Amino acid sequence: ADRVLRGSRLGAVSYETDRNHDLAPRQIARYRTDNGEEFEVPFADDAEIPGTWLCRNGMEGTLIEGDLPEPKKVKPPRTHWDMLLERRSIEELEELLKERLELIRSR
Amino acid sequence: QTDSFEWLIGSPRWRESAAERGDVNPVGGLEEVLYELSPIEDFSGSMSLSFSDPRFDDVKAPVDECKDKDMTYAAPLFVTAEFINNNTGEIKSQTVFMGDFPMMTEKGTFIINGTERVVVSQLVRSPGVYFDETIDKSTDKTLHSVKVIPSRGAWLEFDVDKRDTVGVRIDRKRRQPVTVLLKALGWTSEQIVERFGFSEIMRSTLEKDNTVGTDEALLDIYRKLRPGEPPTKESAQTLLENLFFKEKRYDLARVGRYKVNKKLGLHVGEPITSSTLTEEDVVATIEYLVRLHEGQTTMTVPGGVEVPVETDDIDHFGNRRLRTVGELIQNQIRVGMSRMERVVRERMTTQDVEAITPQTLINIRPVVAAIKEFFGTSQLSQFMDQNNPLSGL
Amino acid sequence: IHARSTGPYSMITQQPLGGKAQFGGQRFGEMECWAMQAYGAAYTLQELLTIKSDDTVGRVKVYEAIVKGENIPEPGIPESFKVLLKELQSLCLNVEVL
Amino acid sequence: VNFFDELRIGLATAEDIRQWSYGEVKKPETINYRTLKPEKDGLFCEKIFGPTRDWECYCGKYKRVRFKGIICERCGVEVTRAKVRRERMGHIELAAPVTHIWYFKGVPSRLGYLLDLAPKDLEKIIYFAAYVITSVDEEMRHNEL
Amino acid sequence: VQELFEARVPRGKAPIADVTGRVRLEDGERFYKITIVPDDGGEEVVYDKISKRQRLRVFKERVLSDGDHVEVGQQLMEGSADPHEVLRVQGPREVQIHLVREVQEVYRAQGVSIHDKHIEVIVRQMLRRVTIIDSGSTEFLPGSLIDRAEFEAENRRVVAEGGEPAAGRPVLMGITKASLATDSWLSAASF
Amino acid sequence: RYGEYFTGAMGAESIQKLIENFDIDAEAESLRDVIRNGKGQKKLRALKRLKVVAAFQQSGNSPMGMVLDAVPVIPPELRPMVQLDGGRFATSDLNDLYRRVINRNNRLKRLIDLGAPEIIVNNEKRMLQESVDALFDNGRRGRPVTGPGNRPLKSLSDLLKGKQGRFRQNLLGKRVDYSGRSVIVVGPQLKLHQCGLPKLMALELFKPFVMKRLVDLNHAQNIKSAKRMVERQRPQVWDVLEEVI
Amino acid sequence: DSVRAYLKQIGKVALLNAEEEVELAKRIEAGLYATQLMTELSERGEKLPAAQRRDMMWICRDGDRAKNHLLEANLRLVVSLAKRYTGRGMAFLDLIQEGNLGLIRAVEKFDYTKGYKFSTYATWWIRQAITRAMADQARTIRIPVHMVEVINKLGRIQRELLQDLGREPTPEELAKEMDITPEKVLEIQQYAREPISLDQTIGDEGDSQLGDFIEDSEAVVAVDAVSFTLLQDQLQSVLDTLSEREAGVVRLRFGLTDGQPRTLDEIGQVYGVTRERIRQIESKTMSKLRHPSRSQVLRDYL
Ligand SMILES: [Zn+2]
Repeated sequence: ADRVLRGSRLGAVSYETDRNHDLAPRQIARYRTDNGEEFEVPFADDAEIPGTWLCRNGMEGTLIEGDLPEPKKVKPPRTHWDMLLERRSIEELEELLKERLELIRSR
Repeated sequence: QTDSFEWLIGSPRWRESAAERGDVNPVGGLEEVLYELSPIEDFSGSMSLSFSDPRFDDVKAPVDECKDKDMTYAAPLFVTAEFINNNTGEIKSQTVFMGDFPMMTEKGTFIINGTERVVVSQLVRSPGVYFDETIDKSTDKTLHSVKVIPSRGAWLEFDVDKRDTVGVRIDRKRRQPVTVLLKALGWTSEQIVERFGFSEIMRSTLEKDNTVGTDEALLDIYRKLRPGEPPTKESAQTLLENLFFKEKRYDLARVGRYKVNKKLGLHVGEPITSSTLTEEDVVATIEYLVRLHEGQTTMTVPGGVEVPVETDDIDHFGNRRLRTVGELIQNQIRVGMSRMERVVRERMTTQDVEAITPQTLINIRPVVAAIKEFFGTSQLSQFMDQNNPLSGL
Repeated sequence: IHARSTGPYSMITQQPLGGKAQFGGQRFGEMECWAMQAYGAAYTLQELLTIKSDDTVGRVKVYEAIVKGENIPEPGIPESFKVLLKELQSLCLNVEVL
Repeated sequence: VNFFDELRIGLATAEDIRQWSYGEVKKPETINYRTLKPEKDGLFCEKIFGPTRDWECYCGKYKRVRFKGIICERCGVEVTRAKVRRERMGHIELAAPVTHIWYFKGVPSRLGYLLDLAPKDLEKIIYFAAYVITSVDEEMRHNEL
Repeated sequence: VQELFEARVPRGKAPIADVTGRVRLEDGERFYKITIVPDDGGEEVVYDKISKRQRLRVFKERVLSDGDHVEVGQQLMEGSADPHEVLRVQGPREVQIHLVREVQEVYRAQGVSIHDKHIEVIVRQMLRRVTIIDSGSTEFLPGSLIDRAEFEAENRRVVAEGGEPAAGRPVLMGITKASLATDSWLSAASF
Repeated sequence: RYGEYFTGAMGAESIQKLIENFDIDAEAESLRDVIRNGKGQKKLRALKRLKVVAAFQQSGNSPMGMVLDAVPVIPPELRPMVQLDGGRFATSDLNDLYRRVINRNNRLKRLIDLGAPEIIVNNEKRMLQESVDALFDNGRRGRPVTGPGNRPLKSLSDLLKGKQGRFRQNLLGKRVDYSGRSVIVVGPQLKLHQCGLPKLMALELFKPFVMKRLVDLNHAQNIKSAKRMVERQRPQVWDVLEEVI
Repeated sequence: DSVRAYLKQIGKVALLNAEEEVELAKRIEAGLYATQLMTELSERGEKLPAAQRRDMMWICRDGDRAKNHLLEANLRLVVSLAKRYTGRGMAFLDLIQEGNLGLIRAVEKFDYTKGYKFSTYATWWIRQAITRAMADQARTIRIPVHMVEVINKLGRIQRELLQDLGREPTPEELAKEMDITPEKVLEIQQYAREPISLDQTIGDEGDSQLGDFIEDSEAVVAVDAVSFTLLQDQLQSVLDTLSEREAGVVRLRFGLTDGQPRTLDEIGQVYGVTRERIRQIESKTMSKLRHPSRSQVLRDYL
């Protein structure tokens, strides 16, 4: 299919001029990960400072400060114990473990 | 080019034309794939399918229209097939529209999507027997080989060692001896002396043959085949006769048949046509080989014409033929049915018995896919250079 | 006949692209460069393989300098060269310049 | 710089590679099928590789040159050029150690010298066919033998 | 010429003399039979098998024969000369002039005038490195090829330390073979 | 029984235990003692080993990098993805290979947390290792990874080695602009320092320069009247052209 | 090829039947209730003696032994079910792994008082893992699974109906029969295709690639770029020749010195004036801009 054919990138092309002055001012927080790090992350000077943030490591961490908002909202996994307790009862496992624990109790 | 086309169709002009110049029983080019292809047989042996009567309908548009409206210059194709039950016999005969079929002009041309394109003739070496003699540079002596090639199969070479004796590896499996081919072929060691003892270098093969017993060495032949498999009575003779006496996968050329007769001085006054390999030709080229490497000039054969002994040429025209376009398109229809029928026999089982018409078994689609597949993307199909009538010629 | 001052380029590389409806581009070889070494006219070579081949950000500079008729700017780093360095950095290589 | 003295090559240590990159992805995705925009944590991840559109965050809240060097923390993308996406290297941390191939299958195997081992025996190690003793104390075996 | 720059074994093999003296010339089993007697003398040098198609060499006074006085390194038959053995016998300075006359003859046969110093430039890279016959005292692996100026710079620091008898011969090697031994490593990557 | 005493494992983490619990020096001077004593296939093995043990012995490196616990990723524009007209997408081959990597890392990564029999574990780690191997170089270990059409893919070394190599990327040479070609005839009235020039091609070449000069005297307003006026080939360009050549 | 070492690996396993894993389920469930018995034992304290420690620790190891024995017994089930869905989409070892995970979930959700074959139980989870994994990791562009529903149904009606007509169907016919618009099925036919690779040869000799031929319409043209800056320069040279007020009204209005279009009251807010005062000076400025001496140098700049 050797013919003069055009395709496409995605994104934007701009012919804006260059300069190194009159930019918006900033603010610097230094978030702290679990593995003892300080990451100078520049933020725009008019902004909010959130609690959790994925960092340059590729992990999340806490702030420079010691707010400690919440170690919560996570859920336990659906374990095999729950999948047992759906189709089997507590009496089933108590008497069944009286059977098996009898069987090792009589060896 | 005009008489090359002419033939897959098989014109009445072709019929008389290739009927007055000898040509006793002319058969069609499509027919040449039919009678080797039909009849179609299942593995159970309980039903059967047959083909007959290749013919053609009329054109659908003239050349000015086709070149104008950028189509193919084609015409329909009918072949009357028949399903035949083997248990009771059935007459399901049904002329099935096999598909469209491209057509050649009286200009000798073809029109694909309006484009005028040309089929190039492709020179290939003819299959057959190729004798050769080489001289080594260690001890400077004379070894005598032959390479015998079929069409669409494996190869076999009858060589001569730098020492004693021979080189008889088939499909390149290290070496064989000549006698185990003959004794395991079902022949006595006595007739090795009687027919092939004059011819005394092979007496050393009968000395160092190192195995007495027909199947006792033929098990070692199957050990030369795989290696490492317990042989049965299948792999003794029948597997070997699936490589040289079953004409379903090992099929040398019709001309290569004629070339074997023509070289070997066979029964040549014969109207025969086959692709089967006798072993009598094999022992014939054995004895021609040893009469070559004993030093001679001439040779006759019991039951056939005498032959002047000589080496072969490589680039001689009698060794290098031409596949014409009808042979090219013949190969493309051959592979098109090779890809077409290979699910049809598969669906001879899994389709419902008594509920199948020949229409339900034929897929005409991969055939025309093979045709339009062929005219595209081939370096044998090129544009017509139309800038000089000389150039187009 | 072929001729070009400025036209289309590739998307893989920054090289000029040449076909029928393209202006064509002129493929500059190897022994050519050997003879350029044989003169030793190295500023010509630095003109050739950089601002004419692969560095995008120079082309606007030298073209605009020609527009204003200002000085020829110095040829910056061939960025196509640095692409190789990133390929080496992809494969467990502490490569470094000093 | 354009004042180069040498160009020296070594093995890149693990800490320097994770000092090189700007993040680690975790999804096998390129873009969306419809809006054709890059997804999170996949290929072309704007959050660690940069703006595909010029000075435009994915939040779309800032567009201008005066907003540069700053981070839309809604989009998580620093505002800059798009051409620097031909420069930013990524990484993937592993769940287990992984040997490099060019020391093993290269001839001669510098691994095979490096601990004085056979190549064929090392092959069944790294393709997990058998165990090997890597460290054993000699005190307790010695006196308690 | 292409083989004469990579300097492999020429097919026109004819040995040269090894010592001054006289010759004992005989025939052999389809070849010839050659024996050199030394001039001092000592061990007589015998050459066995050179094919009779490869016939005698002409010297000046008219034709090589038996009982003839033998020079240092005079070639015995027609054909071609081995570089390595005349390197082993007469010295590098000669082998220079030899290769000059050989290539120069080839351009003279078509009559194309090429100045000698370019050939000399190509010569200079061919004898840069020496081998390690004996390790001596300092890390020199035998079977390796090492730059001469580095070898003499390493033997320049011959402050006592135990003596360093690292032995080696001047080594000719083919220009591809020589070209492999670089330091730049990306020209080496360019193969 | 006796599992309290030894340590045994399989694969690369045990290999890392070998590397960490290894010293250069006593091995090195041990091979010095061998090359003092041994000879033949007792010193030559210590020779071939002593070169590379000497190599780690010289530089301030470590054999830590020979195993890996983090795999880098090349920038995306070296594996760029292009859509043609009509919604025709094209990209590099490496990307789905990386996808095999990330799917095996997340797959193992989730599978460990449950716990498993070890038959699963060496299977998944083995698939991981071969994914790394096919990432670096296809076809080195066993069967090459092929995709559609049963044709092999392009690995990292494929970008480096071969007919796309450093000659074939850099030193192959390439095409540049401000150039052209045509057929030639004789100019027998010229001089040596002189040459002739076809003028349509000449004006086609010298476009930005004449576009500069024609605006300088007031024949034009801007670049746009300049370039458009060139594309019209108006007759006012020619006397400018002898000045600019 | 790890199929040799992996069939070689699983070939050491003995096959099992129903009544065994009936008891082995009691061993495993005894393991889990010994496990939660151990955790509640850690809750209340009051640790049982050594025999009543080794019995629950023993049966916790026992449920792992019979559990892993069952998993070993059904790796052969993973192979035997998975071994025909090849030739498309994904490598076979991946199918092994996801069949293993679906078999893990089926082990987690199996009951023996229901009285069935264990494989016939697990078959929904195994094939469901096939649909999930092949739904996920088989395409360069990930398509949601509800569209994959009509990919399967569309290839079914398209292939079988393609046999029904005996030839290639038309999109309006599929729009008729699958009860949609032709633009719908045309969009699906656009979505169904695999992306073309980049690195294959162009059909012939043999050295070049495909990447030499890619035309960018988003390319960096030079002449407009230089044109843009000098255009801005002409904006400066022309726009600074008007009055002091109108410069600030147009610049602060149109987003020129800052880059943002503003409301009416925003630039009148800094001046302390009305919206109508801004609109009459700005509109009269628009009358000043159509004075043609300025427009003559700016007409070609369109
Ligand atoms: Zn944003």
